Amino acid sequence: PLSIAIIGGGIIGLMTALGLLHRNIGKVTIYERASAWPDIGAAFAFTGIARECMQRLDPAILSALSKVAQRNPHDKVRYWDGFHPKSKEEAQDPEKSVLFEIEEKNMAYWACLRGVFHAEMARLLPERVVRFGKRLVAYEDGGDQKVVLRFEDGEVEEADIVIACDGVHSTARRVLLGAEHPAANARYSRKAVYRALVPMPAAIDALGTEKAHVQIAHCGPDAHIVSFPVNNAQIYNVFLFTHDSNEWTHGHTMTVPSSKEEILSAVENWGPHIKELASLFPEQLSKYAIFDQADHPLPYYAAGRVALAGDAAHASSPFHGAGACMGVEDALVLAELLEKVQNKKSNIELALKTYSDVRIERSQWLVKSSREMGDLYEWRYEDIGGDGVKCKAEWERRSRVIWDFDVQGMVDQAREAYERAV
Ligand SMILES: Cc1cc2nc3c(=O)[nH]c(=O)nc-3n(C[C@H](O)[C@H](O)[C@H](O)COP(=O)(O)OP(=O)(O)OC[C@H]3O[C@@H](n4cnc5c(N)ncnc54)[C@H](O)[C@@H]3O)c2cc1C
Repeated sequence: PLSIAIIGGGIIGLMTALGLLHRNIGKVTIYERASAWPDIGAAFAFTGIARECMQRLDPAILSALSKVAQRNPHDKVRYWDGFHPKSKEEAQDPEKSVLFEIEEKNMAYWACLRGVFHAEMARLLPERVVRFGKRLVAYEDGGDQKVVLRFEDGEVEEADIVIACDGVHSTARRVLLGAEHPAANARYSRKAVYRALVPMPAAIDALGTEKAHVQIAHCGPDAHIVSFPVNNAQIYNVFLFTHDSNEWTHGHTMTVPSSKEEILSAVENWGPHIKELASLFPEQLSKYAIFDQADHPLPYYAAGRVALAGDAAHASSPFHGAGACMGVEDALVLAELLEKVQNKKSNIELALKTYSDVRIERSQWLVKSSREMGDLYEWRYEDIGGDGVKCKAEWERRSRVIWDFDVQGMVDQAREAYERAV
């Protein structure tokens, strides 16, 4: 019975494990470095396509999402100019200050918190699956015997198949390519995000009631803001994205403390309505650096009996929806290919190589485009600046690549490519 080891029990490793279990594939173990589930505060938007894939992995995943997720009641999102308005009245005037309007019905976002979603999937696993305190630090893959896994606690395990879902700073990715391969380390994208909860009446004062009661965006030079009423409208959530003209001075460390005054200087020259909104921010807050794999995409996702999936393979900026969206497609391809293997060593190798061959172009395209979408919202992308007609045309062309996609076609293409090679 195929021994399958999944490295890291994040969103994609859970989905990958649940997909293989749903199909009764081999024996599945998840090795998770942390002693218990890491507490990660993060907000996600899953596309309709991602949810199709969830449903094919294990319907209970989609049932779990649908009970914790919220959808925007309005399909249309207006992108407002936060920079040029000189008065609150100009800033609220849709005829003067709306750069463009996006119709999101095709993406069909569902928003949820990573923690609650992750927990709803965790309880779907049998207790025997997850092994905490198992930080993978190296492995040996070769010869006519299982992969040998080595953990930081001195223990050693073996597996026929390794799927590394160990995140943006994947250890398995560096073992696989070499710690000095250009693609071994994800890099700062130069976008950082600050988040804040602020009282609805203060938001109303700053933005006017019509803007504050719906999901909106504000664009401007080197920054953009996403903000929306929360739950029953007693509170207003603000997501402030900023470009960094400095390189990251911390390590792989992604959340660092910052003072409210980095925010204020970012929107120093913006309309009065954004300055006032930025003021409502706490004075200590956590800055989150967005790392991705745009500068040096991986040459491949698999070698021998080891495959990378999720952020370990294609960490992405969030401007086309969660980076996890592409990881869900990885998990589905992997489940469908390993089912073929079960129904040897060279079979395993071919499956993971097929996985890589079929997933790499679309997922690396997504890393590149979501990077560029962040620049567009911040008037840094090529010539376009703040031309709203050009930004809107870019949003529609890029999003169509994502949502206008044949999921069943992907499954059948991977299964057939495998069948021919075997
Ligand atoms: C503070 C923060 C904010 C974020 N905000 C957003 C956001 O707004 N939008 C968005 O789309 N994404 C965001 N993310 C990223 C998002 O959580 C991930 O993209 C998502 O969970 C999919 O990643 P993944 O499953 O492939 O990897 P991860 O969720 O990162 O999971 C990897 C797992 O592997 C484990 N692991 C790591 N190294 C080892 C090792 N050597 N051995 C064993 N286990 C190991 C980790 O403990 C972890 O549980 C945020 C992340 C953080 C930390």
